[PDB]
Amino acid sequence: VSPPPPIADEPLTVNTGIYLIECYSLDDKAETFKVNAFLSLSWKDRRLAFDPVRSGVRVKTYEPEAIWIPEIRFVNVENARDADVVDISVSPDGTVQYLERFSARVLSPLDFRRYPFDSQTLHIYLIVRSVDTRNIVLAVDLEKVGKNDDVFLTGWDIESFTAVVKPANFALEDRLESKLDYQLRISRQYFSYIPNIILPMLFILFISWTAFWSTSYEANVTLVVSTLIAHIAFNILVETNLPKTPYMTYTGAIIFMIYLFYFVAVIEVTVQHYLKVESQPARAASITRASRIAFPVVFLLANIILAFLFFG
Amino acid sequence: VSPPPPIADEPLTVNTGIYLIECYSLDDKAETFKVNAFLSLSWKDRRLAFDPVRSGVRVKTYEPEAIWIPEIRFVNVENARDADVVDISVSPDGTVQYLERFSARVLSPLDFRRYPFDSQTLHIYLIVRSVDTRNIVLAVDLEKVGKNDDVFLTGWDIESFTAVVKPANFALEDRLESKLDYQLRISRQYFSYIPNIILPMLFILFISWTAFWSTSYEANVTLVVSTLIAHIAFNILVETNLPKTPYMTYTGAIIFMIYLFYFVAVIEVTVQHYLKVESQPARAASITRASRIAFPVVFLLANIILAFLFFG
Amino acid sequence: VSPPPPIADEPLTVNTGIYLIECYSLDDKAETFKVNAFLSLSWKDRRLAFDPVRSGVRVKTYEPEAIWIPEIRFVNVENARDADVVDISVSPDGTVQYLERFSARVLSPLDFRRYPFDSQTLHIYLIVRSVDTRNIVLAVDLEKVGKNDDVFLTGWDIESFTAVVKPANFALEDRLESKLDYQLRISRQYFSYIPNIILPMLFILFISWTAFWSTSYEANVTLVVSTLIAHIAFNILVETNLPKTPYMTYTGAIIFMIYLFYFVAVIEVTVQHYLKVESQPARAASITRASRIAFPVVFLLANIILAFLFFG
Amino acid sequence: VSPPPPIADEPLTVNTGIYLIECYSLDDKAETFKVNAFLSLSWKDRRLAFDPVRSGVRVKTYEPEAIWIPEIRFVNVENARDADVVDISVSPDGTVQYLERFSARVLSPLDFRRYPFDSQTLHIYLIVRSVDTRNIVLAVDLEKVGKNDDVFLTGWDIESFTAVVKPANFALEDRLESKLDYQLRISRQYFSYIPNIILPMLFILFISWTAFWSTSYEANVTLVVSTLIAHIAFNILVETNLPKTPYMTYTGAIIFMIYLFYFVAVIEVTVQHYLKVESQPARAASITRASRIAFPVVFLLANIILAFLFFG
Amino acid sequence: VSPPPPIADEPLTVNTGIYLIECYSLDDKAETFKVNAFLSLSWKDRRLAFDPVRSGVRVKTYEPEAIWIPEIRFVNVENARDADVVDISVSPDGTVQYLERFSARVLSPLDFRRYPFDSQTLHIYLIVRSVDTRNIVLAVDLEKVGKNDDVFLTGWDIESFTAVVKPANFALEDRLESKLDYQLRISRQYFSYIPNIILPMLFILFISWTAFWSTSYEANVTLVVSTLIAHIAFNILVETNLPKTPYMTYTGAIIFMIYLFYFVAVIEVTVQHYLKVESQPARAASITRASRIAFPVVFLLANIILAFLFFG
Repeated sequence: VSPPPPIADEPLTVNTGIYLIECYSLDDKAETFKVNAFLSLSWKDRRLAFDPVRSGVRVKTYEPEAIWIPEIRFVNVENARDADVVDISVSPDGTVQYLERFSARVLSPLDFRRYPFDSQTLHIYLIVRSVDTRNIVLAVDLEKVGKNDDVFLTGWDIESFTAVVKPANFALEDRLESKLDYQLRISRQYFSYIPNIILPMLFILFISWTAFWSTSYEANVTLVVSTLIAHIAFNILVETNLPKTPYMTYTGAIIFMIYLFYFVAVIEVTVQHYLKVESQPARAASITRASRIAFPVVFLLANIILAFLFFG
Repeated sequence: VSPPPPIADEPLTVNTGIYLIECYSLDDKAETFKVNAFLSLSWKDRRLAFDPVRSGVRVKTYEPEAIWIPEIRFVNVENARDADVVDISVSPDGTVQYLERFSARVLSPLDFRRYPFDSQTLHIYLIVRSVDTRNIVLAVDLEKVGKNDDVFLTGWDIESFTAVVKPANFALEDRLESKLDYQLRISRQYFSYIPNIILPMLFILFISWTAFWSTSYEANVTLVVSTLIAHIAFNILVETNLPKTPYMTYTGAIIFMIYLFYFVAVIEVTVQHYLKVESQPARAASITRASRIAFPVVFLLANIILAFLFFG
Repeated sequence: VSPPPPIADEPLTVNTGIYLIECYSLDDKAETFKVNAFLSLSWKDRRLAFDPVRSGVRVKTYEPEAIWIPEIRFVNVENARDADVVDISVSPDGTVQYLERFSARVLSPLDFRRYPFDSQTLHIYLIVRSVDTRNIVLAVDLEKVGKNDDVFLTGWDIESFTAVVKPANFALEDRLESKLDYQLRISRQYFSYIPNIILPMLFILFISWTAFWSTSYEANVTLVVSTLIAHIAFNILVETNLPKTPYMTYTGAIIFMIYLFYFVAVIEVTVQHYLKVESQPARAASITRASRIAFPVVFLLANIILAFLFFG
Repeated sequence: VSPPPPIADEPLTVNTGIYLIECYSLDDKAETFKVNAFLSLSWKDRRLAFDPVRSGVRVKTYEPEAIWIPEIRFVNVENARDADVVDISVSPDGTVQYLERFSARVLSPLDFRRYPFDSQTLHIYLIVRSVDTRNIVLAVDLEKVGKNDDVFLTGWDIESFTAVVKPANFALEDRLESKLDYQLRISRQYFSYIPNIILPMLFILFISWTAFWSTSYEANVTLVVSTLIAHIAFNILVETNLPKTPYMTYTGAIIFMIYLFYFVAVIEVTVQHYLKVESQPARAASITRASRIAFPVVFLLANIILAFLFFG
Repeated sequence: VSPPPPIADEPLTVNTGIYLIECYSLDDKAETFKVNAFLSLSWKDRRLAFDPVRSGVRVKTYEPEAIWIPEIRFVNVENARDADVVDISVSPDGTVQYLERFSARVLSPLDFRRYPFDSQTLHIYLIVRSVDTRNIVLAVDLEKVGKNDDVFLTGWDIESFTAVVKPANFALEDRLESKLDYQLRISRQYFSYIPNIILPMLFILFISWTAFWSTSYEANVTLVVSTLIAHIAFNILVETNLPKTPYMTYTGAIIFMIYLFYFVAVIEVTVQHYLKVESQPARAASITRASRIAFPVVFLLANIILAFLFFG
């Protein structure tokens, strides 16, 4: 409970490291994630410390009592992290080693503009309660920086884990102490999205395109409208895992293009039937033969252009 | 814990400002929203203060102990805000500067009568626990009024942030102290709603309108009824993000008009087939040619009238 | 903490009033509702009071300390109400005025037998912890009875607010103290339910009824079965806001009648086709012409009878 | 806080009774239920009691302080029950009467093998913290056993309420004290399930069976496959209230039988068309006439056998 | 509160056992599970113990006060377990026996690659707060190891319950104490999944395969596309209980194969109609007769290969 000793007149640089233990519940649509980890705090001090004179009499005279505990808080947590003290340790320089285990919810924005093939970057910020009898500074230990015990996140490939200090810039003077930025880069495992979402949609569209080899108006109308119904049903099927998104997405563009193709093919069928009724068979045949080679080429080209737009 | 000093006999005007840090979870259908922010309290006092005689001996003799803390509460919160003290500061006039970080849920009504192109106004009210040894008054600092650190809300354009005092009017005398009103104006980003909701519905309706170029009764019946089924399915698809609304809405009117158009087109098809069977071909042809130009014009006109009704 | 003074040997009649501030979250299917309100407690006493001798020396010698606080509890709350003391006041008769703000969940049964045009009655019960050194009695102040600050509940018309005392009848002697009954009458705003639920169902049924003007068996079968499919889809669409109900409802009866009508019209179509095949054209024609005028009249009559059954 | 007096060397038999006040939220699929009730504890004692010598001087010298409170806990509650002390009372034999109000969640397994016509049996178990200075025994008072104040549970008929003591059999010696078993028998009100679930399914199946009076292959195929689609849609409609069940159910069997009937009728239609094409009209006609009387009889017989299997 | 006595200089081996009482709420898609159980802690000690000299004077001098309580924590729990002390007991060697009841949520990963016929293995880890005045060691009692009181988990067959110690390997020295691993093996009861999911899908596919016995293009197109729609609807019906899975699954493969078969059968129907129109009847007939025997054989073979891939 004693104040930090200002004998050097130099800011108390504090070195800290967060050690991940288990990361689950990446609720995409909600933009949060559960985190269980080990928070390692270890500060340096000179006065009210002890030089090596105890030696074997007292190899490490540990203090159970809470002394000079640097009050650090997350800035992106609705509710303060869980507290569970594990162990304490002192160095022959008087520097205390503290360990704790906690469970938190962190609010980090997610960007789904390339939903199936996207890479996120989860953020955690650290702030320190700055004292008046001395100046405090947060630093990150390069070792102890953070590791995951070879944990795995379901459907994500963890890529790095990096700490970096940065000014608060919170427009408050006593709130200008530099904050810690814990960056966790992840990449989605996209393989199963192909056979689970992409291929059946193309299958339904290809099934509807068969009407360009048929002359029967009734059969063509049934094909195209029933395939539109199947498309809408399949969209209802796959929206359950798609997060709620008020901006343009790769997959949303693809869906819009598919609706537009359905409209254009109903138009083609109607024009062919009208021309046949008004007795222009050569013209009907030419339009349908043209459509045969024209629909898939234009679908391919539009997809290439969409992909070069969304993926650089 | 001491009482405010009544040496001026003049109400203790208290100046306060809420600083936004992160606003998320605008649950539309629920009419609440999560808020994380910094609450800055700073009152003035004359007695039990200190004039500048300490000077360099004590540039700012800060009081860790809680003195003259004005108990302020939100009036529109189910549960009291989180408490996390950050820092304290004193002025050479004895005026204390207090900062805190909190996380709250605020109950604000939302009006979705122009759902895709609407603008909301989130409200936060402040009340003060009024003491008996002195009179207290809440004021808002024009500076420190509130800022968002350039935060962004997903799918919303933040427009202003304004504080304004107003009488409680809570029909209770000791509850007549003027309250603070924090107004946050937002505007929805409507672009993606167009290709996500509006266009495919029109596409299905236009697809159903093709039956006015066909004579086959069976094909016409399949077209119109299958397109009605597709409309109902698409409504099931898009209701998931539409909030539960017990009043008339722009989009609800549009949906009702589309159901009515489907009914009228089944009627047209039936009348054409009946006239053809009863051998009035000229009349059948005239009705269908009329319908060709009559359905889209009436749809356009009704939409113009609906929009001039809902948007002034 | 002192016991009530038994100097009159007469029960301590306590007068109380609940003042509504904000009522939201009327979760119909769950039969609860959030309530934020002001609870005003004010008891009378003679001993350990003070007559008007202080006068201007002490116009109102208020007691911050908690004295003779009547412990009152709700009986229909899963978890005790929130506590937030606001202010205290004393009368020159020694009678204390207490105010508080709270947030509660109240369990009240809802009766949806006339779902679109129903009127509910939310209930709140008050009980008092009865002491042994004196007798306590709960009364309600006619003024201060309760008001809503002109609050509005979304989709409901608030009608009255009435307090009434009634015996507990809880089969326990020390639990026989009369309880307070706070009754809040509300009426649903039914207008938007018409164009949102009722009309499209009738539209689909009328669309299916067109088969009585057609001779083609294939077209008739498509009409009637596709309209049945559309009915089921629309039911899936509108069940999302309908509360889970294990008893007969007006709307449930209507839905059952519509299923039955669909069955009877498939039967009519089949009988007409069978008679035509077996070469009884006059009889087929007579049955279909009869059905033309017979289906809507019987629908109208059944609806009148259903409504006189459910609405007196 | 004093220990029970061992003057008789005989176990302290404790008599208790739970009085129901409000039972709601029977979440079927979750196998829990909310309970609000009054718990009445009343133990007997001889030493540190008082014989009738006070008389009118002290008709009942009540102890506000907590003395000899038997610590009883539920064994089937995730979280301990709510605590709200109401009143206390002493008998001229020194036996204390205690009352409390609580709100709990009880984990009781539900058996849905006869879902529409099933009867459940909710269970509540009581355990007592057994002391070392004396032996304690839990008994149930036949009067005070428990009543419901004529409460009603929505969609359930409450049948009895019975207490019964039974050995723990928890394989722990200090955990061998006999436990109390509170049994609440309920029966479902099945009437509305008939017109809400059962009849429309039969209506769709009967509608599909009409194809045995038609010769047109196209119309027969449309009838049967569209009715299959309607069946699947109606199943989606009614699964919302059906609890998640990993075992065989009466209704699940019925649904499986209906799918099988649909398969067999597509087979019948295909065989009739094949025989007609291969020019065996007598045989086609004989098969279809046979199917006419064979499908409903076999449906009836299978239903009788299913019901005698599931309902003894 | 006293420190463990270091008179042997030998680590304090502590023996513990978890006794299951009720296991429910195996939320598959969430990878957690509720657990209610009895935790039995019993350590050995020599100093500050008592040899058998009390005898009948004090058969077991029990200590109500908390002495030498080994602080043990779960490592895979978001929030610490519930605490409810039941009883305490001492041995004539001074070894204390402790019992407690708790309610926890345990985070264990689930592997659904063989979803209908899979076997899980729920894990619980134990850690011990290691003290500085002595060395502590966690051991598991072979008896008292854990039992379930013949509890049953709905839809799962409990198979074993085994304890095993293992090094932490948490990369922290003071965190290197060996941890306990409680392994609970379960197997799913798959019977009802057959008639509930597997058979109706095959029924719809077999229904679509009938088009290889028909020549009518319109009827064939209706069969195949309506059966595709029914497949999508049935998938919507059965996804509600299937957990969200970002990897390949047996059932997901089966669904993909069924979509592919639907595509190939639309292709077959189109090619037959094209050849008939272009007047190659022998070739059309040969292709359709080939398809008759070729579709089911290839379905069978692909299923065998899929099953030998997913089940060794």
